[PDB]
Amino acid sequence: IVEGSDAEIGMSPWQVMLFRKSPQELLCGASLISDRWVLTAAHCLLYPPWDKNFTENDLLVRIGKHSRTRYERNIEKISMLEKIYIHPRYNWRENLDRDIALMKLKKPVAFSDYIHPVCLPDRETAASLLQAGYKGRVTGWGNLKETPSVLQVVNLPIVERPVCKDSTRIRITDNMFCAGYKPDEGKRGDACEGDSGGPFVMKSPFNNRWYQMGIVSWGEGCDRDGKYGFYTHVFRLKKWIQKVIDQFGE
Amino acid sequence: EADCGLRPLFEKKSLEDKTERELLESYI
Repeated sequence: IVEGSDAEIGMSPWQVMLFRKSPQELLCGASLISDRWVLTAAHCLLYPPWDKNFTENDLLVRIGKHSRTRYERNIEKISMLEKIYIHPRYNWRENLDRDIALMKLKKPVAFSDYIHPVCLPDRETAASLLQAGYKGRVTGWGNLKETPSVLQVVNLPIVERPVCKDSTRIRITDNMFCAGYKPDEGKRGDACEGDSGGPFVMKSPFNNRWYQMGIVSWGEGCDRDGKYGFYTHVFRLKKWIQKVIDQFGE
Repeated sequence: EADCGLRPLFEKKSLEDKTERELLESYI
């Protein structure tokens, strides 16, 4: 996160850390949508252009965390991965279209002050909230600059599709949105590398629940004027989410 | 997940976080 601030404790209790076993390495963000299911970006698991194809056994999920590095004794919880699911139409070659993945946790987690799940938006909520100029929130333990001791946060405006589109030569897609400030706006902030899989969330003024609307997906540099962060449009992809999540018995 | 998006340390305790209001006014 660039130009962000230290989160408060329990501020983002659905924050999930995607962690490589060996070498021990923090690799992405992710978010908790139930005791059992974690959402991240597909590129965090599978990205051929860079010979990345992680299997379940390569990775850990660390949940309830605040410190980036420090083990958090009766706070953080660790699960192995039962099964990874990448969207079937994830387009790593072109533009990280449908940059989304689910991870089913081997060891479901107990909710606490530090571990609680985020909501996924229904249609009405996505249409109401995912509107240009409305602000959402990104969190991660990602880089503070392109060139963090503690989880990072920043709120930022959704950008209109045309500004997003002319910001980049990468073919933009309806399963993405972008966000961040326009140069004339006089405020900064962005996700950056290692924030991916992390939640872009919005607090419904209607029921006061947090809804995850996007997933930190990509950008070009970080916090660059006239650039915006790109986000996997969670709701555009909720059909797949539902299908994978609804398949098994409790 | 019927309790989703209500944070034990904020909503649940009727405390607001530091920067939450920014999101709320963005809707105006």
